[PDB]
Amino acid sequence: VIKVSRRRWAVVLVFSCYSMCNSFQWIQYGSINNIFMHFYGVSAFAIDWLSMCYMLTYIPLLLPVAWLLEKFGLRTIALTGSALNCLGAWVKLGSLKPHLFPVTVVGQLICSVAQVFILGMPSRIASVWFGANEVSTACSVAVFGNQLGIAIGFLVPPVLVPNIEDRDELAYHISIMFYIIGGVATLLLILVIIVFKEKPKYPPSRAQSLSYALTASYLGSIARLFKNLNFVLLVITYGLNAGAFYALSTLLNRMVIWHYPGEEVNAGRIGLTIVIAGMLGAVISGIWLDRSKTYKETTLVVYIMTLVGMVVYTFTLNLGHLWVVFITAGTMGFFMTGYLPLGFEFAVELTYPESEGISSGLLNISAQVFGIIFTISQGQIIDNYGTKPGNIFLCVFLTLGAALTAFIKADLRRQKANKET
Repeated sequence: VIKVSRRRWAVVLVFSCYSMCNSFQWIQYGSINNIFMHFYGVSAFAIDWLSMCYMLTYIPLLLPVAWLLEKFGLRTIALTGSALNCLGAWVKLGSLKPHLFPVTVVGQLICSVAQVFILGMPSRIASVWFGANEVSTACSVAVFGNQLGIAIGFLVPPVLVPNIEDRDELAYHISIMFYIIGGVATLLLILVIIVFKEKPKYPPSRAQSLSYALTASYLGSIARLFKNLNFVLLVITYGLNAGAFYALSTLLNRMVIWHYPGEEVNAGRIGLTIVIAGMLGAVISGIWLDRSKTYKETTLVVYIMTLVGMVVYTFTLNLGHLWVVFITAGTMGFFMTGYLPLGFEFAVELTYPESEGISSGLLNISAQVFGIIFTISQGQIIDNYGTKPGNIFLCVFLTLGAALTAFIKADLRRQKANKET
């Protein structure tokens, strides 16, 4: 028997909250980058890697973590993700001295492991908790919560910590931040103890009801996924999109400031505009897939509009009209961020009934791999040739992704599971 449970909204609310906190810790060093250089006495190279360290950790650690999902269940993953998120925050405030930078690094690495238990989960949490209609929008809300942390992590950190020169007074203001994040993370950890069950009393969908019945080697499931040509094409195309989005967000500050001397306040606002606009895009994408369930057609059109946004952004950025960048970065951030819940849910369609922890996990690895490759490669291109070739470099790889996306078949397998009734 299929019956939706009321707890599903608390589960996503709690998960999106501690994914919000984990995303806060990702960019809390980037927002205060100028000050953290002065406090710890390190180069900007080190502080940038406190955010980049999440990318290198996801790639190797996912396959063990994605293996823990079947063996120990979903609850252990969220508990480990929230507890390490809490532990990684309490290690931070052991480092309020200029000479205690390594404690910050190991504190961030603990949060870095905590992401692997978080970022690939939205597809898995939505499947096990939500019905056939809400399954697409629930994954969007979790991505919506994750993106909210980046938005909160852009405007809150510069408020709590002023740009003061005295270390002793500076350490106090940073300490309040670590208590707030540590306090929030510990409270969210306590919530995960209570409300976050392993699975509802009844299956939420006929797709999940069939998934449990048919559910053997972990390496066998990996082998099946890479035999699927459609999934392999989706992994590459999703990586080229989400990877370019990570390359866009990380490198946008240096591109905008290059054309507009000064204007760092607006440059931070443009970076916030993508995150805020992406919040609308993520939710709209989830609701649209709920009503229409046209995963293949939506993926192609949304991904093309991502290419169009890059084409417009590349050639209008040089124009010098700063108010244009808000719309183009906002429009582009609307579609790339709306692609993330769309990519995760399209992967589940192509790879049902294999676990959503691996399918959306391998999509994330591609995003991390291309996100790293595009970050350094576009960084050298911008330094050596300027930002205009840097954006065209992203445009070319988004063009190849556009062609490959057109070759993905509409092999929606979990839709067929619900149709049988």
